[PDB]
Amino acid sequence: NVNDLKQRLSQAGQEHLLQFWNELSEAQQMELYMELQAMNFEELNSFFRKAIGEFDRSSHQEKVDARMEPVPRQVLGSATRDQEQLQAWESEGLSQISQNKVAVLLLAGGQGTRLGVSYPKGMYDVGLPSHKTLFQIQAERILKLQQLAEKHHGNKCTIPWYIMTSGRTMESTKEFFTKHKFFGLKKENVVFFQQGMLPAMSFDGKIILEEKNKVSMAPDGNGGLYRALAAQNIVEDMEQRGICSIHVYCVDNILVKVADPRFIGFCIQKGADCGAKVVEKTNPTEPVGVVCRVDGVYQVVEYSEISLATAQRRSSDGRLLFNAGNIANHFFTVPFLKDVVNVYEPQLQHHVAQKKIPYVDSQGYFIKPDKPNGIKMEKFVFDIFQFAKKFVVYEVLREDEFSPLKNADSGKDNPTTARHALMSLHHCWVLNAGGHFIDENGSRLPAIPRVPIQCEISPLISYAGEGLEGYVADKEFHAPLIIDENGVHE
Amino acid sequence: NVNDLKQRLSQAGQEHLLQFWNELSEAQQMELYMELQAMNFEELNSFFRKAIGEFDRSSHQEKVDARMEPVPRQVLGSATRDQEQLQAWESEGLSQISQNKVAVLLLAGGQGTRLGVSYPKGMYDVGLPSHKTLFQIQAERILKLQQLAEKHHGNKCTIPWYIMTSGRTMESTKEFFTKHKFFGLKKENVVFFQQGMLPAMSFDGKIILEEKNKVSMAPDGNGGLYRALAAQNIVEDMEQRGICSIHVYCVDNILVKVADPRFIGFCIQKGADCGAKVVEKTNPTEPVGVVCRVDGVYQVVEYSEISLATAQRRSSDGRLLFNAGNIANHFFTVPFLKDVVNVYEPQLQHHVAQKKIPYVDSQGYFIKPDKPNGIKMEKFVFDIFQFAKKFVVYEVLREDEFSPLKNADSQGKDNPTTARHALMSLHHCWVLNAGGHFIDENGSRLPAIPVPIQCEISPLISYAGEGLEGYVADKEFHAPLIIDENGVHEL
Ligand SMILES: [Cl-]
Ligand SMILES: [Cl-]
Ligand SMILES: [Cl-]
Ligand SMILES: [Cl-]
Ligand SMILES: [Cl-]
Repeated sequence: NVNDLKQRLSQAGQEHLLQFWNELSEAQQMELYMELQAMNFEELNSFFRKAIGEFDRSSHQEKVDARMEPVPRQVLGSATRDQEQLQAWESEGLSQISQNKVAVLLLAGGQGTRLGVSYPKGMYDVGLPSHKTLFQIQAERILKLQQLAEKHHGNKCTIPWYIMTSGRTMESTKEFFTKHKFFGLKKENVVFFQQGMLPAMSFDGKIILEEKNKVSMAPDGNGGLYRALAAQNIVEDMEQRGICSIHVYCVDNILVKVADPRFIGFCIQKGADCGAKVVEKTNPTEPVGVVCRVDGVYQVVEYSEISLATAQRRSSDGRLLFNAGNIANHFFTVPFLKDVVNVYEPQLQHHVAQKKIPYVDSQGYFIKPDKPNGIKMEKFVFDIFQFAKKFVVYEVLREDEFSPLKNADSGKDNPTTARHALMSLHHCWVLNAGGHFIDENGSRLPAIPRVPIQCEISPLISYAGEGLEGYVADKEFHAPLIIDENGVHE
Repeated sequence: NVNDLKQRLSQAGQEHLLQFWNELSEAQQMELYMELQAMNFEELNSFFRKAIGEFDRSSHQEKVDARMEPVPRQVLGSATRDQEQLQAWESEGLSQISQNKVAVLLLAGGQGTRLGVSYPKGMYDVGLPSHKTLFQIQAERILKLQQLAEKHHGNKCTIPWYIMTSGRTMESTKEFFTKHKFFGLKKENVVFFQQGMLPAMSFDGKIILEEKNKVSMAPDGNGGLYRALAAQNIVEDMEQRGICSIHVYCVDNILVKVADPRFIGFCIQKGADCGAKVVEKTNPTEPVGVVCRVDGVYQVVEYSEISLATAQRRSSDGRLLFNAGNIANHFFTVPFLKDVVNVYEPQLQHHVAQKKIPYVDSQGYFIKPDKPNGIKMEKFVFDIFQFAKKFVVYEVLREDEFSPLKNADSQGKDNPTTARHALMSLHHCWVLNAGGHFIDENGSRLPAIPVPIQCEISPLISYAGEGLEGYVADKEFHAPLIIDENGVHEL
């Protein structure tokens, strides 16, 4: 077993991964053996070879800035500037769901490390009055739409829920889901699968040991999505369920319209093989990727790749030229997703960033470098746009659809902001449905008072502000106001 | 003299302000008598009459949402959508400055109560590397323009600084300015004056006693600006200084472009007598009043007065219909302002608002009520757009021009970290746009968009991002980074 690993490491020029073999406890060494026997060394060498020949190849080419073109008018639909077309699209979305032809695919992360937390993000509770986690909010949205679809089409239906997770976080996410009785969905319609990993490598392409017996690993990027789908036969599953369309999104957006039937409807009606939802970027320095065309191909340019000039460029109308802010919310046809998984994905190389990788040295001290000593390779989910034959963009309102949980409260994209955004939305819903909020003396608060008016509507009651006139129309409320399966509460 | 008041308060139905007289230390009597003798009763009832013949009157009228139309495109200028125009407006601005035809008019408030401090906002150190106060940052923008305007027209020139402040904060602000030798400016060119004040009223227009010997007093709002100018002849002082244009602005915005020549230039070119700078409101629930017309009359509708429906209305272009977010930044002709002060402001009545006024009960006790018991009367700066013969509106970018200091440093917007970041980010950009570059510990350059990259440039060096090429073009820096009268420094 070990002289077959040896042979393979040698073939790959990675002999040094057993540097410390003769210093390990039998248990430590058949813990490291496991890790290595899993990896494919021939392939990783290829990945590295091809990826370096770009981080030093297109590195003698034009800065992306000059190759960049804005989204064409002809391609984008707008939640705002396309009125009561929304209706037609909503209906098309619910018809699709109704016929069991839609599924959601969730990029759950791994651990809430940036968050300061050991549990995966989305078991995070941002301190909503209901204190539901992101998982639960999202489950309830799936479930709400299976109710609203049955209401408008009379047929009982399901959105199967594919959830991708890091290998650390699987059994826990499963246990969390099992403990909560899948929040009312059926175990059968929740499918957990695991992201792959890539090792950190030296500039010279030597795989790096984090410890005498751990190789320095990290996820392969959001774009590891596709390789993971193949590995776990996720597509065969979707086909045998008879699924046509996948909504793809990330766990961290608390406002996320899971399986948004407007988006799905849009994309279905326009026969798109691929759509990306976006919010309008209005501040040049906003840390957000822009959807755009590079050398004529659709993709996202990350926010840390653009010149301040590019960012500050303004179209005729006063807006930013590159204003299609990417929120990691996508539509895929199954057929197009299947060709990306079985054909177009391998047809890619990895993105390469220089990283300061901590490693164990010859003498066994854990060093922490102060210049970068190696690279991480990542694939991005939005890299496949280039293969869409008919790609669309759908512009939504930030405050209705996007407020991500990225940081701890130590200034933006944190629990306070996420929470404030969901409560402001739901506040507005009540006003939009005829409701009013009222202070202790019972005189009514203005719609824009100024702490923040606390409001929370279970998704089971309203997916996106519908279904509330019965609860709130011409009634006044003292916040905190909650609306759930047992009605309103003050 | 003490008997006059009895009759004076009798002849206004305010006799109850001596309610506790017989109980007071006669030191407490001097105190109250002093407070009371200097007031114009009759005027205060008259205000309360004319201000209540309207908080009742509009009562039985259409809501403000049905009488609101946007600013017409013909009136609106824009830093984004209008280009070589900007260099043109700029140089007109400078020339006006350079012929000494320009003053500024600062609304400092009173104490930074909302901010959790006993001093006015002008003195707030948002915690920049230079630890400069707002007052300083502003003063030094007045100096820089003087220098810039002179390099561009020959003549040396001044931009007088009329500072309005609360009666409390006056002598603290003079002490502060003196402590700092007027930040570089001459003391002859800083002219301070005091905001007046109004007492709280019961719903019956009876003046309210906060304690046995204290009338419950408040500021008369920004709009007292006008009355405040008349009292201390501030108009004549400008007329005889030979000033034509006034840039009027409030103190709490760290990015404010004091006497901005672009905005002045626009207003002069368009021949406006009145101008409001504004920034694009894009989020319906942003608490920022909007400039617009109500019954075809120009004014500001405050964010607290509109329905959500109005806030969420949208023009064909996908933008908010009412997107002219008002940043308390205006341009006045003196003639106009002269007329506003002497003639038009007295024509107005006061805005009325129920409040919970701490008052003293006849059973001695000092009560802070839970229900609102009386009213504040106020006036606003923007109440007088309607009298302008030519109103104009100038849109600018938020990130360059507007970041206000409103709340104490929570984990919350519009506060010290916010303000601090906005100025840093702005200057960080100023550097990149002048060919500068930024560098980690190891020396590889870091992206235009990455704590935040700390960068502070003295108004002395650069007002709005000009003159940096001298210091930063094709050059690579390591932050924190200060550029300063005495060179660049990597701190
Ligand atoms: Cl192998
Ligand atoms: Cl839990
Ligand atoms: Cl809160
Ligand atoms: Cl009610
Ligand atoms: Cl009198």
